Amino acid sequence: MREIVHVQGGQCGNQIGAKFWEVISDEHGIDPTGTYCGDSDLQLERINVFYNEATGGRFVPRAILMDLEPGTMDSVRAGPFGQLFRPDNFVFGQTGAGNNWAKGHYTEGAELIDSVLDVVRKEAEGCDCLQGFQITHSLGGGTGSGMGTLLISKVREEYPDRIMETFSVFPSPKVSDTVVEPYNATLSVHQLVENADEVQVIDNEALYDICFRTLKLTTPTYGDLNHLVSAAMSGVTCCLRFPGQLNSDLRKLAVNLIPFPRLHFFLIGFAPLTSRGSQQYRALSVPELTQQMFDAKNMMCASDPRHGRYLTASAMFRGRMSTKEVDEQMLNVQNKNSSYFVEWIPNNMKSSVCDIPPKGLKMSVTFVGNSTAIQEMFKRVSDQFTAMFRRKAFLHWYTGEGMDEMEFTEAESNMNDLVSEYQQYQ
Amino acid sequence: MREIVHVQGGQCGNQIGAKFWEVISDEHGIDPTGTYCGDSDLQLERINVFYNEATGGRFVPRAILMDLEPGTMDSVRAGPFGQLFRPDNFVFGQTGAGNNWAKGHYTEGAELIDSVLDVVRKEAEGCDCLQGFQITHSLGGGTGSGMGTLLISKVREEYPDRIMETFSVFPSPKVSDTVVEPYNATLSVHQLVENADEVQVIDNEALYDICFRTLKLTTPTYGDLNHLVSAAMSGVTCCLRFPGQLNSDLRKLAVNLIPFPRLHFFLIGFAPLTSRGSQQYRALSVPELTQQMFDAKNMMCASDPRHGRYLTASAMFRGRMSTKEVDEQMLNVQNKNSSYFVEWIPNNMKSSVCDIPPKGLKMSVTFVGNSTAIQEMFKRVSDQFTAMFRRKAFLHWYTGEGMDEMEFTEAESNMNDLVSEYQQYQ
Amino acid sequence: YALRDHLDSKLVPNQSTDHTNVLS
Amino acid sequence: MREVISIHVGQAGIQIGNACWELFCLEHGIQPDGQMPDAFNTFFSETGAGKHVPRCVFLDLEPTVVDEVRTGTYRHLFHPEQLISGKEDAANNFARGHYTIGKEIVDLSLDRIRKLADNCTGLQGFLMFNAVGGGTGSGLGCLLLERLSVDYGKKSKLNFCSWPSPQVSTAVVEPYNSVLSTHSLLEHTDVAVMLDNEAIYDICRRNLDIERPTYTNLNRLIAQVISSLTASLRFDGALNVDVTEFQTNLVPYPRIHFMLSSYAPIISAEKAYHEQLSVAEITNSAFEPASMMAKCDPRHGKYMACCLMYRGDVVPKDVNAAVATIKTKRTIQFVDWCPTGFKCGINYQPPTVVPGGDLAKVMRAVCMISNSTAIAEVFSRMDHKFDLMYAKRAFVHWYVGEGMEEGEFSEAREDLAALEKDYEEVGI
Amino acid sequence: MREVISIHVGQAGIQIGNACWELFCLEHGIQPDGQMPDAFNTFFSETGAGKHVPRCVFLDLEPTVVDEVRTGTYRHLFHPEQLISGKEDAANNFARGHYTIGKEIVDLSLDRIRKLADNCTGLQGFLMFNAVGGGTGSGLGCLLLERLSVDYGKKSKLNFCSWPSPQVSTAVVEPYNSVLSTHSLLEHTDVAVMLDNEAIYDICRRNLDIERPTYTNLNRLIAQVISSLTASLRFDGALNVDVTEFQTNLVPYPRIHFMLSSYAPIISAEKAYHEQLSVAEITNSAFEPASMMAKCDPRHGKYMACCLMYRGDVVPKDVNAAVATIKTKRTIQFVDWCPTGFKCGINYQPPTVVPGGDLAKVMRAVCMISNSTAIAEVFSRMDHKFDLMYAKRAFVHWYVGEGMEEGEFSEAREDLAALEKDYEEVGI
Ligand SMILES: Nc1nc2c(ncn2[C@@H]2O[C@H](COP(=O)(O)OP(=O)(O)OP(=O)(O)O)[C@@H](O)[C@H]2O)c(=O)[nH]1
Ligand SMILES: Nc1nc2c(ncn2[C@@H]2O[C@H](COP(=O)(O)OP(=O)(O)OP(=O)(O)O)[C@@H](O)[C@H]2O)c(=O)[nH]1
Ligand SMILES: Nc1nc2c(ncn2[C@@H]2O[C@H](COP(=O)(O)OP(=O)(O)O)[C@@H](O)[C@H]2O)c(=O)[nH]1
Ligand SMILES: Nc1nc2c(ncn2[C@@H]2O[C@H](COP(=O)(O)OP(=O)(O)O)[C@@H](O)[C@H]2O)c(=O)[nH]1
Ligand SMILES: [Mg+2]
Ligand SMILES: [Mg+2]
Repeated sequence: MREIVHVQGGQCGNQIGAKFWEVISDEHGIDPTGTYCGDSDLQLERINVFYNEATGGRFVPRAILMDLEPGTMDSVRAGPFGQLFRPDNFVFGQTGAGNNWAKGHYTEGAELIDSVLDVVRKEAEGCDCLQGFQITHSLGGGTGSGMGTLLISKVREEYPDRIMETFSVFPSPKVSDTVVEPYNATLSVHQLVENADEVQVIDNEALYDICFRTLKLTTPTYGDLNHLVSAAMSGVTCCLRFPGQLNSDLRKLAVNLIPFPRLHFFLIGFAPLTSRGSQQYRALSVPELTQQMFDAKNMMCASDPRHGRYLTASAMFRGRMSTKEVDEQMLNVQNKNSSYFVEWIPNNMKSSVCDIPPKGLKMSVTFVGNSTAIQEMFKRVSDQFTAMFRRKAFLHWYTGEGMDEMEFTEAESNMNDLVSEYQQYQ
Repeated sequence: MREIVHVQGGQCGNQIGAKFWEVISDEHGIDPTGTYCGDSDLQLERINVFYNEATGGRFVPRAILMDLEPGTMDSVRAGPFGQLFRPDNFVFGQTGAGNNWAKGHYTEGAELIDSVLDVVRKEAEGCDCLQGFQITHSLGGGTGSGMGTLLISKVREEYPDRIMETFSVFPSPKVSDTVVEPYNATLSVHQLVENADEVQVIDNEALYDICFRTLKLTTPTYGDLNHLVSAAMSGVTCCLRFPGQLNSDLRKLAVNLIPFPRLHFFLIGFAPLTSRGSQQYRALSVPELTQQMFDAKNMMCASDPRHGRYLTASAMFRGRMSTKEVDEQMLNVQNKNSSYFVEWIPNNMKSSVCDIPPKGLKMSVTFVGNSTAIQEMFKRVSDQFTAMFRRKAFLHWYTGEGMDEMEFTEAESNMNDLVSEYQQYQ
Repeated sequence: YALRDHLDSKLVPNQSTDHTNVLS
Repeated sequence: MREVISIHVGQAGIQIGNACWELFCLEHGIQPDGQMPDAFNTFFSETGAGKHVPRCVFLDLEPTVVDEVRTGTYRHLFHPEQLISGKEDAANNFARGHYTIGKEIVDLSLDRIRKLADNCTGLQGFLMFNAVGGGTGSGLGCLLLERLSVDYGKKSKLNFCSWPSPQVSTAVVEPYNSVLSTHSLLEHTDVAVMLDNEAIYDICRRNLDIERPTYTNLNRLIAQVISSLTASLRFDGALNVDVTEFQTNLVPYPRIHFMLSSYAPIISAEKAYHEQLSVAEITNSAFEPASMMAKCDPRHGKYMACCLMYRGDVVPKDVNAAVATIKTKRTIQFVDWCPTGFKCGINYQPPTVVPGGDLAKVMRAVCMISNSTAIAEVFSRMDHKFDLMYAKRAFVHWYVGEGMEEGEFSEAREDLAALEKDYEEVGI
Repeated sequence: MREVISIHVGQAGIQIGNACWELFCLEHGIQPDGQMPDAFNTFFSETGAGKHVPRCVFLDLEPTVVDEVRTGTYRHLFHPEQLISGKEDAANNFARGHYTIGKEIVDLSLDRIRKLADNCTGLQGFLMFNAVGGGTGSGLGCLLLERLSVDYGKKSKLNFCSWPSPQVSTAVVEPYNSVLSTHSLLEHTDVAVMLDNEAIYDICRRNLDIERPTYTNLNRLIAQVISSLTASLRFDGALNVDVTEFQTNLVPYPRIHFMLSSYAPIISAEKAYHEQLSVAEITNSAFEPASMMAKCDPRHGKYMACCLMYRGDVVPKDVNAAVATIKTKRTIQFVDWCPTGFKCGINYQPPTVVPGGDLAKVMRAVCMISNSTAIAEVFSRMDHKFDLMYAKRAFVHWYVGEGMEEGEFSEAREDLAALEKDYEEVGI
């Protein structure tokens, strides 16, 4: 009966997490007005993990919505499955903190963290052990990366041994909106490497790339880019909510993927993914599910693992399976591809079979892989950061809200350090 | 057995108490016409605590109504639940206390005193016993602050063994009407330390703050002001009216809440106080009532108890809850934040459990805590008194109606002894 | 004219009775 | 029973009375024939079945200002012996209203006051309504008040004189009448509120947008202010104000009782539904320096106490939020010895409209009477026009020759010097 | 509550505001009386029961423009006291509109700034609309932006100026007024969008193919731009770009805030259905060098930070593919210090039509507020306009005769000269 406090921050984090609360509500039988609908005990006993219990009778989510602009949370509230959420956990703000990490971290959001953390406390000490703080936020805006960095810091100093996952989305190189995005990432990685246990790195180009070359969607949208993230986050915390042959919770994921504590920026994935004709045409064998994890196409990073070395890799299998093909599919991929795996770790692998598959499908995999190839993410963010900081572009709205230029040089010093220890580890 | 008599005083005292006789009459099930419709014995087993019997089966409140100005007497009589009062309990003047403390205590309110002690005597002498006298008044005005405490002093002479439960409205810190707030306040708390008992604290800006955040009233009313106080009326007098597991009459509250005789200022509070939006989403259990009732955003005093320390506290639980489920919650709240409880009294809290819930709610709790933090209020009364008295302001009314500036400066000197006494007890 | 002391809260306080697009 | 007596005297007496008693009769459902087709008890009586007879003591020396109501539409409204006029006016002469002609009219005016106050159940106030730079309003006002302080020397006496204006003017003897009639307004008046005529002029020009208000349009704005002052004495209310509550709570040191007044909104029909009349906005227009009904720009003074009346559908939560913005406004500042104090009442009945008038139907109203020390600058301009006329003894033989001895001028000058003085180190 | 105040100063300011408030009333459904049969909150209040008064201060120094609005079809829509009218014009003289005639009319106009800001909670900025090419818009434009910077100097200031045109020009003292306006446009202005005259003329040549259109058709195209600026405030959107994000992603240094506008498609009824106008094609015409509303070729300049405001049925992928194709184009040259530089926002609301206007029903439209180094030569032509006239002190005897000291010409010339030096060093 372990709990997860799920905090969604930023406009992107609120939309990603709202898609999470509908892919876990149908997975648990929760109606939009919280009532279980079926008659399965396996769908209900571990409802304490992501839901509370009301004297009304409804299973409100353990969710904390968090965004200085009161327009996105209006959209979440008025949308489907938005009537589940408690209205007290809607900490508003009315200023905006528009695309400024200085405003999100030092200016206006500073007198909002003292109210969102009261909501966090009202959810956290309501048990006898919390498992983790699953936090979804953006790294390219102001409310997401800024006050997101405030909440990750104060949660860690209050709770030193509690886990906190971070399904954070990083700024995108090819086409991205916010001009100060390299400023919004370089200043956020510095606290995301010292106050974080797991940071599942997500981009936007490879999520577009997934719905272009696995699904062949001629019409993707921001909703179905979020439904892929919500499906991945569902499978990672699946053993905490469902029984299995080989149960493996979030801490089991942490202890078996990080060699040394700073190297914790993983790559997420989900690999049953079918096309339009290829729903009837696709087998559902374990070796084929292993094939679709270890493709650069079905990676939610665009930071190709072929250009790098897998330090450690884990796969949270789900569904009615054979416990042997779950392991020699890891053994065969480590042997037929041995140069793509770090030599000082024999058995770079974990398999974990849960027994409850996602609805409709027969099995599922969620790949969480610590790779060398997150080098490419940090080095191009450093390339976009250095190009503007060398001539101090847009700097005076970070100094104007109250900073100094050494905070930028230390933020790049940590993240140019971040490409370094991944480099001798290759 | 256990006769408690309401001695309603001031404009504010008569609409605070008219809602008192609107919620007590609802809990005991009496129509405004004076009959009963509740069909239950446990409702009609302590009617004599607040209702003397009259011919033809009609109950009357033991409630002396008292004013110097007959306008608010007309409003109480005309309103619903208002024609239950005895017409010679309507002891009123025709001149009007013009917010002058001398006008109640040393002139015209003092010639109505011989009539108001007559009607107090008639509803107190003929009985078997009486536990105490209940008094609501309006410190800062003319009537409740003025001859109101003159009726406190004379009742103290007639019955110097019965308890004086006084529900007094101190002046608002933020803003209020009635410019002579400081002159009425200090001169009245002169005698509310020695002809007195539990002097519990109620404030208008404070109660406003509950009905903006805790209850989200967009357009609150003065009726909603009186209703939250009237809910705390039933909680503080609950074991005198309804059976429980650990019964605690109103004198039992005083004996385990007052360490030293002048230390009798009590924060009052009510729980649960839930908004309609959060009505069905939250739950109703003892950990949630405790988190809400120690929450300083809920306390009916504008003094913040975190800027202080609880000397001794007490609670009035009412419902079908476990006496166990109360008493490790008292232990847990004492052990987590021990910085807000005194060290020289161990285990700083009394708990009482009444079997019978309040009307409606399954469970409810009322907090009566002797926190030492109330010197936030008392120094606010002091520092505005120093401004007006040092430059001799408005004194040609207070000395021209029959006093001197000796009584003002020794009311100040009594007052500073009170803030000093709480200070070393912290 | 008792319009100030409106009963905006019944005996339990629980206060009395009284754009988003689609990215499907 | 609550009651009060109105003491209209002068042209500014009777004509303001015509505007205030048409207003008080229409708001109570009282027709000009006298009868109604329980709030009446403070301004009318109950002679017989119906026929709410008013309780004014309408008074002048000349008959040509009282005769048009003795023959007007309100002829069968007042008691005809409450309409008291002699033969010849005082003619802008204090000594002709205080030492000569006037003794044989005071003995009848206070005769009528006796048998109004006899049919009263506990008296509360004396609303005197006069001009001060004029004749009968100054002299006959001073005799009637000096002998009102002995036969009823215990009740409140709320004067509403109309001070001479600094730039606008009407007669050459404003200094020679109002300066020396502060004797009546200091040692015999308990609250004096000055309604300067210049301020009522431009407050119609700005807010009402009438470029050309006549005295009748001025007196309707004053009639609104009286209807909001003695309003809690009539209707059911929230936090209430009496005349004794007004007395003890606004007023500092006993001689200091010279206050301003201001109404809000004073909007017209066009400027009525183009803006929301929120409680915060109407009290900003109440406090704004161009809304004071005397040219007494409060930024060069020191606010001491303010008494506000929120007539109509006003919620006290909106009141406390609105007056908090007044504290935070650094333009409106307050004296150190009065750190708090915004004594505010709220009535329920909405302000009534005069049909054919220039004010629009508004759900709310704010009437503010405040005691800024900028009210001493009234006497600073007024004394300047006194000393240089008195420098060569101009217009002195019409005064010393009629009934008065020379010497009153010099000690009334000392009275104005001490009146400015007492407003100085109180606000220091 | 999300809201913003729109200032309109000058003949151009009021007449652009006529098309702006016509279009804003159509989008929100508010009729010309105010009664519509929470999107309105940015531009309209909630007076009365349904009276949505617009949020603007119409200011001009003439009667002629303002009273004609007060006698137009929108008479009882605006609050009539928001239409502050002057009494004599600045006469194409910056000295008259800033020192002598404008020293009175600003005091009344700023009084409506106080009431329009106290009526609202959460104010975001000031959309000021002014011409620069003459008096009034430059004079009151200077004085309003000065005093609003000291009492509201913590909020954004979106000033959609009308800079003087390069070749055509309807004033000869016009170079003097705009050199004597960069002393306020450089520092008392948060964003200064430069709109021109031939640039809407030749958009009307090639795109709307109207041979002889009027200033009303210029103002309608500007109004459609402004409705796309503040599009994510009133309405919803996938990517919302509020007023603080038009300036945190576009202003790289505190001096460089002179951006340029580009709507697309400004298309008629003929060509609308003949093309398949979609997200890729609309931004290709938005980056067409003649589609600037500046007459400022972006090819002999180079971009620094471009902002796109896709509006209608626009899917975020198609923003991404169109931004990529713009980036791969070689003639569009960005800067070394901005690998990013496409602040894209999407509104779900389609752009509206004015009935009987010049624009057809189009599903998708892009507005483009872009910052480049090409704006430097717009100031460089006006620098050359200044020094022929100031070579022998032409037209100076009115500027110095009305109150200015003669050195302000050289001080504003060197301040403007340091602006192109700043725009040259920003792109080394
Ligand atoms: N507001 C207002 N003031 C008036 C009105 N009529 C007269 N006054 C004032 O009255 C003053 C004239 O003095 P009064 O005492 O009223 O004149 P009187 O009553 O005939 O007395 P005598 O001077 O003796 O003739 C002028 O200063 C006017 O300002 C009026 O209708 N409205
Ligand atoms: N875009 C646009 N510009 C205009 C319009 N009318 C005038 N202008 C420009 O404004 C400049 C002159 O200033 P105006 O706005 O007309 O008048 P003003 O600013 O009030 O100055 P005064 O005439 O002295 O009062 C001219 O150079 C025109 O280019 C218009 O309707 N639309
Ligand atoms: N996947 C996804 N990304 C989004 C969504 N909304 C915004 N984004 C991304 O967030 C960036 C815009 O910054 P934003 O997250 O809104 O800043 P914030 O307001 O501080 O959270 C864009 O580059 C988008 O790629 C969404 O619903 N889903
Ligand atoms: N809750 C509540 N407070 C009131 C009421 N009436 C007055 N008050 C407050 O009591 C204080 C002084 O009361 P006041 O009426 O002037 O004196 P009173 O006539 O003796 O009660 C003021 O600050 C008011 O805010 C009421 O009916 N309910
Ligand atoms: Mg006369
Ligand atoms: Mg012009």
